[PDB]
Amino acid sequence: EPSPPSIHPGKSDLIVRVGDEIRLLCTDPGFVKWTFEILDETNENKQNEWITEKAEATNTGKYTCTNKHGLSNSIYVFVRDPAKLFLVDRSLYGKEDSDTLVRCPLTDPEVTSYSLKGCQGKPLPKDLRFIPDPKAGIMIKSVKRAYHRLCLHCSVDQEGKSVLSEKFILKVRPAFKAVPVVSVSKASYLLREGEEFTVTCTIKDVSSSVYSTWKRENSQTKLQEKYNSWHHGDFNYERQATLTISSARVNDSGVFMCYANNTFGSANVTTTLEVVDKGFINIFPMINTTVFVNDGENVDLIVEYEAFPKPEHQQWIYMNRTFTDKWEDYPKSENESNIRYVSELHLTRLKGTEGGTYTFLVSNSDVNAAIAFNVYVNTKPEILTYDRLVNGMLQCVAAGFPEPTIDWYFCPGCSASVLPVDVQTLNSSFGKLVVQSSIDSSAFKHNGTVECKAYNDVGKTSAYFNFA
Amino acid sequence: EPSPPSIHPGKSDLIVRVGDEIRLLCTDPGFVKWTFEILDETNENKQNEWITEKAEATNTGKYTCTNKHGLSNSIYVFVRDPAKLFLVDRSLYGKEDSDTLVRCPLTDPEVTSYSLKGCQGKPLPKDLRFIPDPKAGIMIKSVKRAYHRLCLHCSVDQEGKSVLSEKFILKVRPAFKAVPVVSVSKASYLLREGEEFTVTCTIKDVSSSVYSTWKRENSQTKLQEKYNSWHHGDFNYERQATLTISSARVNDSGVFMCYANNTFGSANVTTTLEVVDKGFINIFPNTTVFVNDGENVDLIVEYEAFPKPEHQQWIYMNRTFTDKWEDYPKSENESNIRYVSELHLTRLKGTEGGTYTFLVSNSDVNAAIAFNVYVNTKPEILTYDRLVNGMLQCVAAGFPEPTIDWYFCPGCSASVLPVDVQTLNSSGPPFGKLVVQSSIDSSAFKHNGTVECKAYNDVGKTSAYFNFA
Amino acid sequence: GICRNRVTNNVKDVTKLVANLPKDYMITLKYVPGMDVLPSHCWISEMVVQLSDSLTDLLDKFSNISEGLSNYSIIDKLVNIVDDLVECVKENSSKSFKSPEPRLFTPEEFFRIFNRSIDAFKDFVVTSDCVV
Amino acid sequence: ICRNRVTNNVKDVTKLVANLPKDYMITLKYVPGMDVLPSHCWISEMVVQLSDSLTDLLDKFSNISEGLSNYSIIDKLVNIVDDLVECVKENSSKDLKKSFKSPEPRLFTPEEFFRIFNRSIDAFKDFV
Ligand SMILES: *[C@@H]1O[C@H](CO)[C@@H](O)[C@H](O)[C@H]1NC(C)=O
Ligand SMILES: *[C@@H]1O[C@H](CO)[C@@H](O)[C@H](O)[C@H]1NC(C)=O
Ligand SMILES: *[C@@H]1O[C@H](CO)[C@@H](O)[C@H](O)[C@H]1NC(C)=O
Ligand SMILES: *[C@@H]1O[C@H](CO)[C@@H](O)[C@H](O)[C@H]1NC(C)=O
Ligand SMILES: *[C@@H]1O[C@H](CO)[C@@H](O)[C@H](O)[C@H]1NC(C)=O
Ligand SMILES: *[C@@H]1O[C@H](CO)[C@@H](O)[C@H](O)[C@H]1NC(C)=O
Repeated sequence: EPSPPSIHPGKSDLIVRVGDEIRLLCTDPGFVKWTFEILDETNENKQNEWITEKAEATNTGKYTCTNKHGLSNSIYVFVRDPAKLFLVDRSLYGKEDSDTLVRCPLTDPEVTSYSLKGCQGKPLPKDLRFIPDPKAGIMIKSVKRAYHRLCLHCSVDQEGKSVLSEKFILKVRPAFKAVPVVSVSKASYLLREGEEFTVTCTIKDVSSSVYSTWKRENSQTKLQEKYNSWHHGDFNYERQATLTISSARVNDSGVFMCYANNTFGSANVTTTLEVVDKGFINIFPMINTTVFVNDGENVDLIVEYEAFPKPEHQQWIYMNRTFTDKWEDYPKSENESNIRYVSELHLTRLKGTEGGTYTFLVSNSDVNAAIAFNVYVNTKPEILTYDRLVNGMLQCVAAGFPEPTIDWYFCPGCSASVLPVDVQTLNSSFGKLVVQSSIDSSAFKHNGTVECKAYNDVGKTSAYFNFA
Repeated sequence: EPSPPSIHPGKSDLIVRVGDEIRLLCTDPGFVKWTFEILDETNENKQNEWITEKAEATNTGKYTCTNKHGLSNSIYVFVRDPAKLFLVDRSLYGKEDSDTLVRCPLTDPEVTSYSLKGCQGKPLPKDLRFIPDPKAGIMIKSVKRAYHRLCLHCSVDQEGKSVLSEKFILKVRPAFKAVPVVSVSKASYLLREGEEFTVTCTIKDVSSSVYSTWKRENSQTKLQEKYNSWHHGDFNYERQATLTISSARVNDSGVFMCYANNTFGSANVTTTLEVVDKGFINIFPNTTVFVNDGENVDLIVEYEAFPKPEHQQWIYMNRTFTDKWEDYPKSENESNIRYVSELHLTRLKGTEGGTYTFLVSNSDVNAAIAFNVYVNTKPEILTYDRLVNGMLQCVAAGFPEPTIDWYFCPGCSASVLPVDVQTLNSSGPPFGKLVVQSSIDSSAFKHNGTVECKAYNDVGKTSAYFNFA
Repeated sequence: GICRNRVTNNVKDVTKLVANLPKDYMITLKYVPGMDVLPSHCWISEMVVQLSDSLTDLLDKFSNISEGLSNYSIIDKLVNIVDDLVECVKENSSKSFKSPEPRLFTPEEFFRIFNRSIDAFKDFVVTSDCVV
Repeated sequence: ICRNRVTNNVKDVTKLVANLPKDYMITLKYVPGMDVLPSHCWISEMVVQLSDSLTDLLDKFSNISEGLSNYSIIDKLVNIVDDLVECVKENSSKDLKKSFKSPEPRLFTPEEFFRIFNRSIDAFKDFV
């Protein structure tokens, strides 16, 4: 049957006074090698007899003998030197929540209090609990972020007096306990073909170690990204991968997404791009571009429109000729992504002959557009001329807009009315329409006054005649 | 007769090997004392025979023997130590344009080249010129600003090989060659009694040694000023003395002046402060305007207001109406106390006539100024009837007074005049149109024509026609 | 090309920190022999851990300054880096640990090395040329 | 007297001190018992000494463009003590050599050293 090796001294722990010999001897038919090892150091030896003539606290370790079948045994040697009562690896890192070893194994196992101490007078945090072991170190348990940069001391009391080890200053590696916060410089871009496209994402997280990436919506290809990163103190980090497209082509449009990904979660942030081959200006008015007013009335015309790039020479022109400066122009959203504008035109108290066709024009680096309004002002008829036609009647002509109505009264005048009418043709074919209507004079009554009434939705006017 | 002591060794300069003795013998009846002195040390002694057993290069000096009559003789002793071939006062300041000693006197006089060397490779400025003296040091001449912070070495050549002294670092003291540059925060102040008057003057000059003072115009009294200062590099200094009167009283008015006095010039800077017991508002506008049916007109007033003008507005017939009026300061200055407001009346309506008023106010006084806008109109033939027995009447209303002239000849018609009862009745109400009623008798020695009533006004004309037979 | 992302660019503030260090202040490093020669993987690990010790102590020799850039901050962030490297390396590359003898360096030479070490990355992989 | 000579570029001492390694020993020729009293048996010596000290200390740093370099901070502490070692050798102007034998050089941690530098600046504001 296969059995592990046998070593002499057959003790399980051996103690040597510094300056002494260490003779370890492995007796086994299948001897293969001696393997000493302390902190990181590690030696081998092909010799049943291991001997170190003059010891040193740096020999305190574990000497192990292994059989040819892979079996093994091993005694721990302690080499007591009053000077060195500790051996250390002042290196010391640990994860969040995970335990961690303060690398300070003892040289003399027979000591009163192996304990972790407050560095330089102060006291170790109340929260921190630990469990020593002369063959390793003290084992700080469950290292919390708040122990970061903490400096400890390995302590031990020899002869009533307690001694310290060199200083250890644990560095704590965070453990992701929440998803990477991620944002983006701009929300949605829009550029004329050829311009450059550039955007920068901002990944923030407890550790540089995050994973960030600029992918193109629905695609796993790789995008050329350039980035800068910082550290704003403990357990804080920020990265800025900025993506850029020098001279974007139309087909480059679409959505992009920034993705951050740690051992706990993911974070997306997109930014949609819209490249165009040429700029545009589209217009949307208020209502029908056919306005109706009344002498002395006010009215504002207002149009809205998209425009890219930003609009330039805007202006209102009455009958192909500029006039006022009483018109407002202004962006509709003030957003930093607004492409929609609106321009109002204030016509205050038109004069009737002030009617006509008002146009609005605006333009950009590319296209030029315009829209026009036909403002028809209304007026109260006017008795342009009331004469006395030849054999037969009277004629009365009035002018107004729209079509004036002509009704005739008769009774003597405070007077009564009597209807009648014959030849009425409204000649004219701009604006103001004129009408001509007359009525025969043969009523079989006399000694009175006839009146001409010209009606219009806006108002009325009249003149008086005589008969006999 | 009185005669100087007699020191032996008779030599004028003695040289001693370090570690040896220095025996000096003064022989004069009236020996008072022995006077040794090197860089700044200086030891006196009351013994005819001066002796030091073990000499050191810090003995190199000038041993002076003084008589009881105020006379004296002395020899210079160099104590050569191959270790120190220099004694030094590594202190070294110097005024501008002045000369300055680089305190590095020699230990062994017999040396090849005593010279002032650049420091750290760098070569001394081609400008600088010096003149060494083994009993002092090297004399930098006419030390200029550019030599500031400059570091030198005292060099000397012994045994073909050249040795260097510790390093001197000449710090140059400017010589005022121009007047101070003084400026003040705000030119002129103005505040309501009770507030705080604080202003701050800024002196900038080659040195902190300038003299800057806050003196109340025509008064050598001492004012309370708090000051701060800075150094912006070399030969650059800034001091800011700030003057402040917590709760200014009216008599604390007047001018204030900041003064810069330096070994070369002066600098004036004044800041006039005007304290008042209470705010105020003044207005300066014809206050009666004329227009025409359809015409536009802008009304504009200007005013001074302190504190700043609060509620401002335009009211017509004791009521609010439009918002078509601009308000704005006249200078944008940071001292402007004058403002101006316009009111825009576009295309009046005639019935729009009235007394437009403007009101503005501050934390203190209230005020306003009124305008009377009389709008004109073309006469209207309100009523052209036919009187009872004999004539025709015709009334027309307009503004101002509608002139009523009469035509007669048949109608293309001629004109004939005559005027009867013409009386304009309307005193009653406010800013309205005046109506006129004029008629004329009808006793004509001709018939079969048409008469016309004409109402004239500087704006226009209207008329109505009558009949006869 | 691995771990190159772990080196934040606070590395840029080394020149200032150096200017703010007394030209005569001797710093201690356990200089891993011949590194300055070659290659770039025979030492990187060790030197990275060391620079941390070095940096870490040098860091205690200063106090924090509110307004402005303290050498404290600068060092602090340098330390954050050399640690993350110490990690990514002993987590990616995943030896008989015999430490180099301590040596003194002006802040320039010292940080000269520091810099060279951060460059050992940007082109880091996952021992025969370690010769002479 | 001279108190006006001392500019406030002094406030920036707490910083400069914060930027010097707590173990970088500054050399100063401490004038004996100045820390006890009086305040005029030493003012002149210390004032000159300080300059020298500060002056060398200044050589150990390089100039930084963006920010406050210890260099600048020091360079300006220097400009000052120099001006004192001026107003005094011109206001006291009673330097009939009788008090010499330059103090012995001593070592101080930047904090101790600047503590002294500070007390020395205080010595004015109430000078003869
Ligand atoms: C855009 O079109 C160009 C035309 O050749 C092509 O080379 C490029 O790959 C296209 N980009 C994408 C991803 O559609
Ligand atoms: C982006 O999409 C989801 C939407 O359900 C979002 O909640 C998540 O943060 C991101 N996930 C991806 C697509 O990686
Ligand atoms: C007004 O201008 C347009 C050009 O946009 C032109 O077609 C039209 O004939 C012009 N109208 C008149 C009467 O000038
Ligand atoms: C400053 O003003 C003049 C200019 O040098 C000088 O006469 C005066 O003495 C100075 N101030 C005083 C009153 O000492
Ligand atoms: C100082 O006051 C005098 C009074 O005569 C004046 O002429 C001079 O310009 C002032 N100096 C200035 C302006 O700095
Ligand atoms: C109110 O208006 C009337 C006339 O419109 C004016 O006479 C009066 O003075 C105003 N109120 C006062 C008393 O200020």
